[PDB]
Amino acid sequence: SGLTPCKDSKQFAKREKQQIKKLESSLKLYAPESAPALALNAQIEKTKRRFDNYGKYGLLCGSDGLPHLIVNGDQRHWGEFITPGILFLYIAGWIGWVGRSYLIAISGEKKPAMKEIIIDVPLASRIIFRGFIWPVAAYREFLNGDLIA
Amino acid sequence: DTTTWIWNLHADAHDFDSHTSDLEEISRKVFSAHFGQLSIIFLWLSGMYFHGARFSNYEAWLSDPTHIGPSAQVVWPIVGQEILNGDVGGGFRGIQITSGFFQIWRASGITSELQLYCTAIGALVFAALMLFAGWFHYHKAAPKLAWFQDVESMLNHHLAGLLGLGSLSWAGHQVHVSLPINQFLNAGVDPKEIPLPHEFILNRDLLAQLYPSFAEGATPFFTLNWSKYSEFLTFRGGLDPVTGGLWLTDIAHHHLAIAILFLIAGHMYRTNWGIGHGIKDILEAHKGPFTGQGHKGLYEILTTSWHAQLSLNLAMLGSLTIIVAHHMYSMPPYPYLATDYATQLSLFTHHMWIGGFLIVGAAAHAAIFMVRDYDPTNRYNDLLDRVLRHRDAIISHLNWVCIFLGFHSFGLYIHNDTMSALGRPQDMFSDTAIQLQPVFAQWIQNTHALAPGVTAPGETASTSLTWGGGELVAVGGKVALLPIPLGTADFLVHHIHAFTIHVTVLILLKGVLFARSSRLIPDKANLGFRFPCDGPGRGGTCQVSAWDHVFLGLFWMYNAISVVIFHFSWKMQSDVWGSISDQGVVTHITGGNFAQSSITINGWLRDFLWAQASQVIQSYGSSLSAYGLFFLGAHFVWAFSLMFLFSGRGYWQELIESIVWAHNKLKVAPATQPRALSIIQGRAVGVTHYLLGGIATTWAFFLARIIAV
Amino acid sequence: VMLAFGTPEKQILIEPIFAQWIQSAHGKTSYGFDVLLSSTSGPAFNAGRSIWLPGWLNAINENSNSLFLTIGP
Amino acid sequence: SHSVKIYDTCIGCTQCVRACPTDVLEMIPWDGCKAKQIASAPRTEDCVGCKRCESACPTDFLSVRVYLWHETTRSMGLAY
Amino acid sequence: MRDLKTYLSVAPVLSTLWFGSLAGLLIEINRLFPDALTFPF
Ligand code: CLA
Ligand code: CLA
Ligand code: CLA
Ligand code: CLA
Ligand code: CLA
Ligand SMILES: CC1=C(C/C=C(\C)CCC[C@H](C)CCC[C@H](C)CCCC(C)C)C(=O)c2ccccc2C1=O
Ligand code: SF4
Ligand code: SF4
Ligand code: SF4
Repeated sequence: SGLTPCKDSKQFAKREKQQIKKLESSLKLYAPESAPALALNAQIEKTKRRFDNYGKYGLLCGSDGLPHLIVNGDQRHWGEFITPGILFLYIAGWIGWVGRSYLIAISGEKKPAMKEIIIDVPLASRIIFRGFIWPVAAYREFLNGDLIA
Repeated sequence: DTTTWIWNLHADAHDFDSHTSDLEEISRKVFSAHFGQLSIIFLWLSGMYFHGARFSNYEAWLSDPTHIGPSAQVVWPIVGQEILNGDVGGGFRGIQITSGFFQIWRASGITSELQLYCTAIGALVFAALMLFAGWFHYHKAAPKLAWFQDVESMLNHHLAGLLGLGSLSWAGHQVHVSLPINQFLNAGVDPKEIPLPHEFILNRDLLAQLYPSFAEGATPFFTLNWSKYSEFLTFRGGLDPVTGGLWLTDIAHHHLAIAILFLIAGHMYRTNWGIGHGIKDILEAHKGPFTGQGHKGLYEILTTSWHAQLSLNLAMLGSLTIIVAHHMYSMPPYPYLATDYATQLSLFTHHMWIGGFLIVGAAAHAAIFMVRDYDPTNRYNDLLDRVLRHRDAIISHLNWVCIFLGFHSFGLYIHNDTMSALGRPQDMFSDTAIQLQPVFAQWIQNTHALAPGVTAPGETASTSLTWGGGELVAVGGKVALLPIPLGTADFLVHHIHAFTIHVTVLILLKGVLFARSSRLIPDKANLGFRFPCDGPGRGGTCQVSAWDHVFLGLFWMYNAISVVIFHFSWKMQSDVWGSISDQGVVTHITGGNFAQSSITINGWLRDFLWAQASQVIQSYGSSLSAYGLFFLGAHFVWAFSLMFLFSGRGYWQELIESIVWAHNKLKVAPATQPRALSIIQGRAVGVTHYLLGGIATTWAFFLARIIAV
Repeated sequence: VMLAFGTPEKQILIEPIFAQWIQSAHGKTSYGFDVLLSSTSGPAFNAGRSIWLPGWLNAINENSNSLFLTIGP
Repeated sequence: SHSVKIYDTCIGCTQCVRACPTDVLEMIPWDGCKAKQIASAPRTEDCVGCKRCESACPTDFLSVRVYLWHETTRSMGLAY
Repeated sequence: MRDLKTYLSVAPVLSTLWFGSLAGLLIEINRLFPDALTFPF
């Protein structure tokens, strides 16, 4: 959509050069072997590697020199939004399933409210491993009809 | 059962009077709590002393105080946050501090980083000792009630021992360590060549070379030939030209005199040996011409109640803190403090806020005492009864003064603004059209300037340089102190201060007086000190308790203090602080625009808020960007506070009902039923966020502005 | 935070692809999607090319007015 | 003045009568419950509307209800 | 003692331990894979 790749972005190169020039301005103030100078020299390399990696991944830059993210579902940009999205969904489902399974276990007690303050660690440690298979567990429970009260 | 129990658990954690009704147990708990607080303070001091030894540029600053910015904090390079390590000079990178710790250490004679390590270790040991003492005195050896009620012995020891001997010991330290080391430093001697402090004690001719009077020994003290000690015990007055602070010899003499006076004052109250007065006898026997009977009955009230004593102490401490804040900017006690502007602005604002908070606490605890501990049957006092019998006249007169002051202090600003907008500058209240000169303050300034040499023969100079008639003081090309002019712009702002203080006093005093009962709710005492309302009857009785009066007074305290610090900042930036060229021409930071721009509300919006906020909003990408980030974050908290202040409780309970239904639909309903916040809690949450946001915004603005310029 | 720490290239900037696609379908040629009215070979273009399309296409591609401005993150 | 109504879910625990700060309510005999009594509101012209009565009713929903209405000097709590 | 375990299982202490471990872990990945915007896998 009028976007150019990072590796061929003159404004991207200008941003990198300007940041490096600004960083090197403070390097001249200290002795070359001093600890502040050693710490500063490690910052320039980090900037260089970051810019190289951004160029190497085929990110798209506009007229500003800043990368843009395409989330329409293009197969060449699945790492921007699609790939991290499924990971977040899996992790959030794990957390939710563990939290839901803990409450059901203690609901049958005489005083279920007491277990919400003093957490039963031996009981909680067993349920934690069970969240690994939460997609299959939820898929099977939905079909059987036990998901909704 | 419900979620309000969790909130109630932390609300009454330190209310010992509700837990038990026995005075002995409350007293023991109070003693142990004080021990714990002392331990925490010692741990904080240990941390502060240690950080300046390992992660600071103290030595480089000591070799060049003027051109090096103090620093004691360093950041780890994790997420790119190491941009906060600015170039503060001295071959060091870190965050510039504004607590004035380097000046204290220099004035105490510290020259190396080995002494700071020892001080940190000692403070840590003392913290451990205090914690153990608290545990011991609560669980093993708890005193009796009769021990706590011996107020004649407490005053004697707290005057003679704590305050009398501390000043004497500090004067000894000053005389023996601080004077010679500072004299060596002021002479241009390199810090690593200065002899160690114990060489002065062990070798006496070294001290005799600097001060010949040390050769005579202690004989002149005993022979009453005290004129020989005038070498290091002076009465000069004024600031030190080399450093810009008070002479250390003056401080030593002052501490010696204070110690002697306090030691004399500590032998007044009667104890086992039968010499001295009794407090009860002094209170009872006192009957002047208008009191009549007197103060008979206050001894029991003040010895059987903790809230009255707490209120009195809080009020006194708040007033003392405000006085301390005022007295330190005009008579700088530490070297190289006046010419370092970042610390001067930070020390004035800190203690003002502390004093205001402590005063509001005094009002709150007086209200608590009136609600709970008041007893006209067993603890009758006459003066309190007479004050309670004409409370209608007190409040109605205090209500009138607030209206008069508000009109005659704010309508002048509005009139000036309108006349300026209508193109009629000859009709404003200013130095060129209609003058309202503060003649009394100018007379005071002239009298204090002329006091030396006439009414103070022993004084060689005035106490401070603010009184017009003195000479300018310059340290390292910067302006330290000079006479402060007073004009029409200073007439209006003082009356603004008076108006705000009077309104705050009105709110707090009304709450305290009507805590017990009023014409609307005769039985308000039975409802308690902290209750929301008494229903929608009588047209509405929202916020009738004393707790709500304190809640309202916090807003006005915050409003009053904010104007003071703005006045100080603009007046000092525009009329005192600046730089001096080689030929003696002073150029102030803002070029003296306070006189003409600070008479209209547009001047404060354009020349102060708009013009001086350009430093914080341009801090992105530099080492001051943390201030730019905190500037925006505090607005969010301040605006977030408004949700709790403007809204009610029923709407949120119904919303939570719908949410709980949606949770019940999926068998994730907690057994602890969610509840919305109570009426009182919703008020307390709002004001906390309001104050936090406002104070943080002002803090970031001030710190980002003054460090850059 | 990313810009406060001096590294503007770390910002999360997302192009509004759907609105840009709508604008391209209306005849705007600032993105190059070439769909519907922006495509000369489409059935939509040939239907109204001789009634109202020329004036509307001329007006929309003039960037000095407020008709379908350019958008970004 | 305000209007106060009593319904038949009363259990006669006498809490509302004790909570009234203006002597509006009173208890009368009534054979419809175990306690054999029920509350009454004969002097509603003295009600101020503070709703202390409703805070004391222990039923699932209040057996005593207060509806605000025309306000007079007595119901405004004015002493001047 | 048993009281030591019971006090350690209360909600605030357990939550603080969990969040501290979480923050340490997150800092570990942020240090090991710095300046990350896209998945290169
Ligand atoms: C290991 C030592 C130890 C132990 C086992 C106890 C045990 C006990 N103390 Mg105790 N106490 C201790 C040291 C200790 N104390 C010390 C050193 C002091 C002096 C400060 C006190 C002062 C003290 C008082 C005044 C009282 C007790 C009481 C009690 C009993 C019930 C309270 C309780 O534990 O509830 C659980 C309480 C806690 C877990 C304490 C939490 C409070 C905070 C966390 C303290 C930490 C300070 C601060 C918040 C942390 C830094 C500041 C900042 C980060 C916020 C209990 C038997 C009470 C009692 O017997 O009444 C019948 C009582 O009134 N203690
Ligand atoms: C009238 C009492 C008085 C005064 C004016 C001072 C003044 C001073 N002390 Mg100090 N001091 C005092 C009592 C006093 N001290 C006592 C009793 C002790 C023993 C605990 C000390 C221990 C002490 C130490 C250890 C140090 C100082 C230092 C200093 C100087 C730093 C400035 C400062 O602290 O802010 C201004 C301070 C004040 C305005 C003090 C307010 C406290 C009030 C006056 C308590 C006394 C009440 C009394 C009845 C007067 C009522 C108030 C008055 C306004 C009417 C300053 C010249 C420091 C120093 O020399 O650095 C160069 C330092 O390191 N003092
Ligand atoms: C020497 C000082 C001192 C002492 C000993 C006390 C002691 C007391 N006060 Mg008190 N008070 C003081 C100063 C003091 N006050 C001042 C200066 C004010 C004015 C603001 C007040 C205003 C005040 C009110 C309005 C009330 C008390 C009450 C009380 C009593 C119960 C306190 C309680 O349960 O706190 C429990 C402790 C807390 C609730 C902690 C508060 C947490 C603060 C607000 C948030 C801080 C945010 C922080 C910066 C960020 C941390 C983040 C972190 C959590 C992650 C107790 C006797 C209460 C009372 O007696 O009622 C009958 C009461 O209602 N005080
Ligand atoms: C594990 C517990 C758990 C579960 C399964 C859910 C599930 C749900 N909540 Mg929810 N919620 C929870 C805890 C939980 N909540 C807590 C503790 C709060 C108070 C902070 C809320 C406040 C809340 C609101 C205000 C709303 C929901 C809503 C919803 C529904 C929309 C989906 C969603 O994620 O909303 C988003 C949920 C959140 C943003 C909640 C924050 C997640 C918390 C922090 C997780 C806490 C986990 C807990 C520590 C479990 C410990 C387990 C351990 C013992 C092993 C969904 C059914 C919405 C709805 O459809 O209406 C009811 C809605 O509007 N929740
Ligand atoms: C409830 C959430 C919500 C709401 C109200 C809106 C509302 C809007 N979006 Mg939008 N959007 C959302 C979520 C949401 N969006 C999400 C999650 C994404 C990332 C995929 C986007 C991406 C996006 C783009 C790229 C654009 C808009 C635009 C717009 C505006 C025009 C209407 C439109 O095109 O609808 C778009 C509606 C959707 C895409 C439906 C999303 C709603 C579902 C329920 C969210 C479910 C998330 C799901 C779990 C993720 C699955 C992915 C996973 C498999 C990896 C409108 C204000 C346009 C605009 O004018 O911007 C200026 C535009 O160009 N949105
Ligand atoms: C927003 C708002 C609420 C809602 C706010 C509530 C319910 C406060 C509670 C919020 C916190 C965040 C609940 C936290 C619950 C658990 C501790 C969450 C644990 C899970 C992880 C975070 C560990 C009120 O109840 C209210 C009452 C009276 C006047 C104004 C208002 C008001 O404005
Ligand atoms: S419910 Fe709210 S508005 Fe009504 S009286 Fe009570 S506190 Fe006031
Ligand atoms: S509303 Fe108040 S005054 Fe009226 S009947 Fe009820 S308790 Fe009595
Ligand atoms: S009104 Fe309520 S409190 Fe009074 S008798 Fe009936 S049920 Fe009991």
